[PDB]
Amino acid sequence: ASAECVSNENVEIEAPKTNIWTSLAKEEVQEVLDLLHSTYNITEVTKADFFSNYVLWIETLKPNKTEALTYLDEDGDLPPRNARTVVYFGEGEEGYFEELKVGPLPVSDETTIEPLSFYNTNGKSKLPFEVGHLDRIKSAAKSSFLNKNLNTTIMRDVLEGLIGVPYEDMGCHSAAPQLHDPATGATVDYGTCNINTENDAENLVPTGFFFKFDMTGRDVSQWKMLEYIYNNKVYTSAEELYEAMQKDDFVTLPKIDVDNLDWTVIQRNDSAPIRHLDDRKSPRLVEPEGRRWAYDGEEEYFSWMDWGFYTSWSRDTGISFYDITFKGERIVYELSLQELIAEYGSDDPFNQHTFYSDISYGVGNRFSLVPGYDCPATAGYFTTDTFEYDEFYNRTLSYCVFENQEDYSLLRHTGASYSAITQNPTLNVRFISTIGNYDYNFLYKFFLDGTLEVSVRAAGYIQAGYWNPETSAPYGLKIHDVLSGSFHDHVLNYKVDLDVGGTKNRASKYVMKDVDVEYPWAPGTVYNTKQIAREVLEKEDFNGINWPENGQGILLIESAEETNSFGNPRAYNIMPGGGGVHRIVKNSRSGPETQNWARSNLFLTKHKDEELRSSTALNTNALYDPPVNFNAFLDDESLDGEDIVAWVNLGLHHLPNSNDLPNTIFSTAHASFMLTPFNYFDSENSRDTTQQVFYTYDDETEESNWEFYGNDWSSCGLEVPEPNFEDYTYGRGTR
Amino acid sequence: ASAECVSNENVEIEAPKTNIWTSLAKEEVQEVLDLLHSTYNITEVTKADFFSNYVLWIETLKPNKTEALTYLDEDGDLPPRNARTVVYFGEGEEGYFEELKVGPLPVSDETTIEPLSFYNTNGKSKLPFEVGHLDRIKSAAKSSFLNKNLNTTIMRDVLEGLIGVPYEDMGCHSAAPQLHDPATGATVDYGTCNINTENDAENLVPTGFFFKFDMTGRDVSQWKMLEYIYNNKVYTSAEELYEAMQKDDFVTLPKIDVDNLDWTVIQRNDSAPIRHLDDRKSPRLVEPEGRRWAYDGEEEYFSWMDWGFYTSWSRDTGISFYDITFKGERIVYELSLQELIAEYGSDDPFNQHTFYSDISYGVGNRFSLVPGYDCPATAGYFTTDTFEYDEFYNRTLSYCVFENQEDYSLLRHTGASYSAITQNPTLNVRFISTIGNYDYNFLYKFFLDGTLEVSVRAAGYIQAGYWNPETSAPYGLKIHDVLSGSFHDHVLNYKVDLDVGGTKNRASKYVMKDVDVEYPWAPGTVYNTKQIAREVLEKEDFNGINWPENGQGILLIESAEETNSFGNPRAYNIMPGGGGVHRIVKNSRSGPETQNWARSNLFLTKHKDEELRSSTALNTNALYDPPVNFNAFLDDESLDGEDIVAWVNLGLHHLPNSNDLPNTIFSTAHASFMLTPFNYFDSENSRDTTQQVFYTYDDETEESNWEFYGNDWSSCGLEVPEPNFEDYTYGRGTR
Ligand SMILES: *[C@@H]1O[C@H](CO)[C@@H](O[C@@H]2O[C@H](CO)[C@@H](O)[C@H](O)[C@H]2NC(C)=O)[C@H](O)[C@H]1NC(C)=O
Ligand SMILES: *[C@@H]1O[C@H](CO)[C@@H](O[C@@H]2O[C@H](CO)[C@@H](O)[C@H](O)[C@H]2NC(C)=O)[C@H](O)[C@H]1NC(C)=O
Ligand SMILES: *[C@@H]1O[C@H](CO)[C@@H](O)[C@H](O)[C@H]1NC(C)=O
Ligand SMILES: *[C@@H]1O[C@H](CO)[C@@H](O)[C@H](O)[C@H]1NC(C)=O
Ligand SMILES: *[C@@H]1O[C@H](CO)[C@@H](O)[C@H](O)[C@H]1NC(C)=O
Ligand SMILES: *[C@@H]1O[C@H](CO)[C@@H](O)[C@H](O)[C@H]1NC(C)=O
Ligand SMILES: *[C@@H]1O[C@H](CO)[C@@H](O)[C@H](O)[C@H]1NC(C)=O
Ligand SMILES: *[C@@H]1O[C@H](CO)[C@@H](O)[C@H](O)[C@H]1NC(C)=O
Ligand SMILES: *[C@@H]1O[C@H](CO)[C@@H](O)[C@H](O)[C@H]1NC(C)=O
Ligand SMILES: *[C@@H]1O[C@H](CO)[C@@H](O)[C@H](O)[C@H]1NC(C)=O
Ligand SMILES: [Ca+2]
Ligand SMILES: [Ca+2]
Ligand SMILES: [Ca+2]
Ligand SMILES: [Ca+2]
Ligand SMILES: [Cu+2]
Ligand SMILES: [Cu+2]
Repeated sequence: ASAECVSNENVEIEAPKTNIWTSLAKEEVQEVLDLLHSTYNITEVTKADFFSNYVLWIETLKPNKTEALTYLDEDGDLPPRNARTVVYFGEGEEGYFEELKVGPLPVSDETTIEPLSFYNTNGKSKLPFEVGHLDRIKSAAKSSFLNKNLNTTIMRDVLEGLIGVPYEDMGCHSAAPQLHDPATGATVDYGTCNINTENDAENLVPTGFFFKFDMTGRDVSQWKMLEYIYNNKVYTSAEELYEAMQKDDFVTLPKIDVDNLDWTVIQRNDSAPIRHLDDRKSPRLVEPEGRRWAYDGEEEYFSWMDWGFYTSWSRDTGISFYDITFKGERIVYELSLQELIAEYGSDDPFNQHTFYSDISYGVGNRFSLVPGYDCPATAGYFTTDTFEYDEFYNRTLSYCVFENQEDYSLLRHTGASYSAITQNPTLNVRFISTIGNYDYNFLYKFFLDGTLEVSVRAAGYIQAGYWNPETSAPYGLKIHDVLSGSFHDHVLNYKVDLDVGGTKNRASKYVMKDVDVEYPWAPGTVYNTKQIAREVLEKEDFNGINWPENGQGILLIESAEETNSFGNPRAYNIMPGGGGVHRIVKNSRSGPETQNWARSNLFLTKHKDEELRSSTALNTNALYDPPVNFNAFLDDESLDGEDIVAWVNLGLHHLPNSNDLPNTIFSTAHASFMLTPFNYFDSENSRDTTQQVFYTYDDETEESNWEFYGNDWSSCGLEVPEPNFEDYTYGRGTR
Repeated sequence: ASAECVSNENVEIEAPKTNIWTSLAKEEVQEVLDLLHSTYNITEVTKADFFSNYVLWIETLKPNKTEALTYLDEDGDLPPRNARTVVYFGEGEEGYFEELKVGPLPVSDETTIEPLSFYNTNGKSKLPFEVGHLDRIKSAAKSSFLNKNLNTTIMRDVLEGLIGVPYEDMGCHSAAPQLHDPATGATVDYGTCNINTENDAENLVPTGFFFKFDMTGRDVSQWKMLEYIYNNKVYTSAEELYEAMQKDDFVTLPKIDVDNLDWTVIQRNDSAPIRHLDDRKSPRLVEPEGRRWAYDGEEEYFSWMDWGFYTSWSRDTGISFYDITFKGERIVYELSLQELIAEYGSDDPFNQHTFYSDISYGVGNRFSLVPGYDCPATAGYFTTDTFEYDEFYNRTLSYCVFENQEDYSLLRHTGASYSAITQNPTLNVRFISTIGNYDYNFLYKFFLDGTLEVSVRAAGYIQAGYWNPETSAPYGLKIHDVLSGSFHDHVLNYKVDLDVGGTKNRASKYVMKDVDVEYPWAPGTVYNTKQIAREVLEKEDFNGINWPENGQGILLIESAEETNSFGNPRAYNIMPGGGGVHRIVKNSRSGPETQNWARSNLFLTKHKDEELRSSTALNTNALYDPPVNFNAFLDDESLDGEDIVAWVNLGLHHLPNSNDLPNTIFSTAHASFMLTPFNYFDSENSRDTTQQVFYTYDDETEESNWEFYGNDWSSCGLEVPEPNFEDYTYGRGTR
């Protein structure tokens, strides 16, 4: 019956400047790859080995900050357009990966190729083979080596006898990182076997069969199996284990029931009854009058309710944000996820040697978002791209942008014959990175007042461990017949380059404490009360900062000189949400210097172009001398009136239980922090939105009045649209 | 063009049992009131004074637990229907309020009236006048007394001279609680004046003029002003202050600019430009196939996706939940907010003496919800009632129930040529209590797997303080010309009577720690790793529990006897969210024994019917001997295999800044906790929902398949309905 709601089309805009942080165009990558091929003897990755040279990566080397700001704020020149490339060189006496700068682009006679190392605290462009990237070539070699050893007549018999299925029915693989010893030069690695499945559930059927091997050097004929480990006993050869197994006293631990694996299946059971009313569609968010954010498609610049920002995408980390402005002023120069680790504790030599660096695998080289489900149907989707091993990957549905209506209002008050309520619509930018078993859901949520919330939720299949009743209990709960929910930490680092009221800032904390005082108006009477005291964080602190006990503090990044009208420094408060935790372990043999940012909740440093990133894709196996040692940034420099960067961590101490099988859920695996204005303005700045109501009641007449500021709530008809399911296809990008 | 979405009607059901916790029917109240009138000499409140007898309150006295459970679970008899009443008796030599039980009901010859005290730990049914409730009669007496003193010729002159406006233009009022001294019997109180406004913004214009009076006893002619306090100086009489003001050296502090108060106005400034695209309506939640939760209107019993529960309403606290079940098993007998405090720290004698008990004022006797804004347009609304001072109040739109679509999925995984994603619809029960200046938004959010989240958000006008540059800085920021953002704690207590796998439970924690160990598979090699250790909380601990540093623990309520299939006790995890904070102050002269639950994050006690509630509406002024001293519950009783209650706190340390003017916002003033299954089942239990997708792709054919389990996402038309605005009228209930 009702008239149709008033439709409006999506709005596109022109960015104020070009996106100087954007990924390389296909043509730029091609020119660089061509130049690499004409400069060096380059072999195609599919034909390469440890003695070839081949190209791994080619991506944008982002501009330095000062040149970026000059361009953005002072009509300066476009910064130089350069590529970072990573090439493996095996032609020489020793193999190594080298980072090289190729630029400027487009390729011309001005273009040079030079060693690139300025952002590496270790000062090196070359990463030695022994601590090299676990790339396609090294992975294939390790796989071939494991097969060579595990598929002999003897080992086939040992594996089947212990595990209960033949070798064809399991998959053997290695722990990460590898373990290189700089003192002796040896490189060893542990591994395990899991039952093969058709539903990606291998991590739920680990067999408890382990091994250790020596993979030192580029000649694989010299690699050797060192140990087989089973039921906490060590065997130095296949033969020794085989013989042990023939003895009457040999103990074989309970085997996995591979005929009953329904408990690992995620999707719906066709025999399961529907809950009452679940035969009705769940609620849907709709936009009655169309989309309320705008964008420039060519420059990936976004605008929504006085916020602006550009996005950028990398293979290592996924999305990044640059030049985030609110009401025309920059609040954050760069906001960028840097690293995510997963560090296991266990009784067994596979999980106890697991300390993943997810950027080493790649966070930005995964799968598309599923419309309607991973993001609401009203989302818009964006394509990004990467380059790896000879192929340029186009990734559609890479990230999404949507306006939510939060289910609580932004503010309200009822009094004095009126009610004033302001709605809480938010802009949301999401991407989801499924890295093997885990699914990481990243969200950036912007609010009308100038507040931004950064969050992550995790789900997917856990990396469980075999349950041995004699030894597994201190490290996990028994969650299935022979399965432990191995204990681990997830920790993520974010580079938060706040520039509050300019680049020159101070960091301070309001410390809250109870104190005994006497007041002039009650002489002699002691009162126990509470006070605040502002403390300036004067210099970089090696210990970092941990959130105060009982929440007794507020952490601010202040403008050094700008104040509001009441004399307060303009500031933003870094407010922790859930997941304000850091690593429990302090001294890991699997990460001695490779992830040193993960030991406190947050760190504050002086901004430097050479301190670009807190980890690298090349860090994980370089245990003692990684390209970036985060601790090198902490060298007691003044932060008092300086360009400051906050490196903020979110984390989870995950101890999986029944509520993680078959999968972990996103609702209770959540971490977040907010950046909220604190004396940044003279008042709270959502007041100008039209998405609010002002209700008044007239005491004489007994007449109500409703002011909706141009929003007509009358019933109207709308089409609830089918999501773009057709745009989703399985896979990690189009090559 | 698209066909219309398939509509369905709201579903109503019959509760399995009657709501034995429900508020008294009007007829029940009438019968009790009539019986009180025939038993005692009762005066009508509008004609009463300190020497009259009059009725304050009449409400349901809820059943004891064992009798309730016999009725619910074993087809036992309905528990006795009883009223708790509170009557002021002034006819004697000393005045007191007395609690009286009237029952059973309906009124018959079986009905008696008896002193009621079993839930008061002090063992008394009588509250002495000096520590009495701040009721209509006492408020009136205090108001008259203040006018009699502040409106003399001399004080009119003093007030106008110091404040800059005449007496008619300000309002003077008293700090809460009052200050009764048991040793001498004296009762005193502080107070201040605020500028009158037309928009209920008095709290933003405190004058810095203070006073102190003695209000001991029932003869107001003996009450007397003790002090006037201004600029931190004390005057013992109006004359003394008047004389000082005439001297040349008298310092008058800066006055409020009463002609420029636009900064206190909440609603939109009509001259503000609209932000880009804010002339489009913000997004709306819609239900394409109708509502998916059901209820019994007569019994206030609710059903959604295998959850069931009953609600109850009280003047003191608002909503409570009883008999919360999931998949046919009770997990929580009673979930009830118990108290909310707001405790201020200040340099001044008004704010420093402010320690509000919100249940003393009433959390459940406030205003209706505003449709569409306070709750989404798809919400259903419920009417509740209370009785106070001769009047039965019917409160429509008292609470709302709605299904949200959260903007992130419940779980997902992509791998092995499939993607499986489960949506996250939640049931939400909300009420909002606006108590003078503050607006408290309470939300109860139920998830598909059996998790429940309890949260609060706060907004409204802060109780600010006059800014004296000489003394105010340790207690607040200067947020307007003569205004301080007075530091305060908000703390809320919730009674969480979990009964996990029966009433007989244990409480435990998994403690997480780093440890150095050696493993059998690598003799002599030390590893720094991490472990969990389960510790049973054997006995009640006076210190309560504070959440562990760096989050290194999981707190569980376990069934004492029931386990899942893998030997683990069935449990629920009490998971803190934001706002896991308790009072900073330890020893307040304004709450010595009245709020003893607020000093730690959580307490575990043995369930007792006599330990019904952790505070009472009668606690606030009874500083040393309140009806309930929570510490009485903590007497070292075993909890090892007992009915346990968790008293869980949520809080905020609020240091208002610019982002709180003109009002605090709900987005960043948030606290929550969750109750989540932990080995409660053998697996995660959302898997039977139909609100999920299973996408598969075949690598041979390149064909995709989408399984939506009966949910048709094809575009369809619906009407976006106008909220029931017509049901909203201003006011605190219909009398
Ligand atoms: C961005 O800044 C970095 C750090 O200042 C520059 O790094 C220098 O690079 C040159 C050659 O490229 C080296 O000789 C210097 O030793 C580097 N300095 C440091 C501190 O390591 C880098 O060149 C800058 N990038 C651009 C595009 O100008
Ligand atoms: C609910 O249980 C309480 C606690 O057992 C009962 O309180 C007893 O009440 C009687 C008289 O009412 C007193 O003699 C006892 O001393 C009380 N016991 C305690 C421990 O205080 C209360 O009566 C019960 N309520 C109902 C409706 O039966
Ligand atoms: C280029 O490298 C390949 C791979 O090792 C090698 O076979 C070949 O000898 C090299 N060719 C030249 C020009 O040296
Ligand atoms: C393993 O050995 C078996 C039997 O000897 C053989 O059939 C199979 O091809 C081998 N597998 C691999 C991957 O080499
Ligand atoms: C479906 O449910 C039935 C009944 O419990 C069970 O036997 C079977 O294992 C389930 N199948 C799957 C794939 O979960
Ligand atoms: C990548 O996808 C985008 C948008 O889906 C498209 O416009 C662009 O042409 C694609 N690039 C290539 C090289 O196919
Ligand atoms: C009834 O109470 C009123 C008010 O206190 C009082 O005036 C009157 O004396 C009372 N009647 C009796 C019999 O005490
Ligand atoms: C205060 O006194 C003034 C003048 O003496 C009078 O006009 C006014 O009504 C009084 N206010 C009250 C509340 O009695
Ligand atoms: C409305 O905006 C104008 C222009 O900035 C300002 O002068 C005035 O104070 C505002 N009024 C209110 C009620 O906020
Ligand atoms: C209270 O309000 C409800 C719903 O509006 C109504 O059904 C009921 O009759 C009212 N009760 C009284 C006593 O008016
Ligand atoms: Ca900065
Ligand atoms: Ca430094
Ligand atoms: Ca219990
Ligand atoms: Ca006890
Ligand atoms: Cu995990
Ligand atoms: Cu507050």
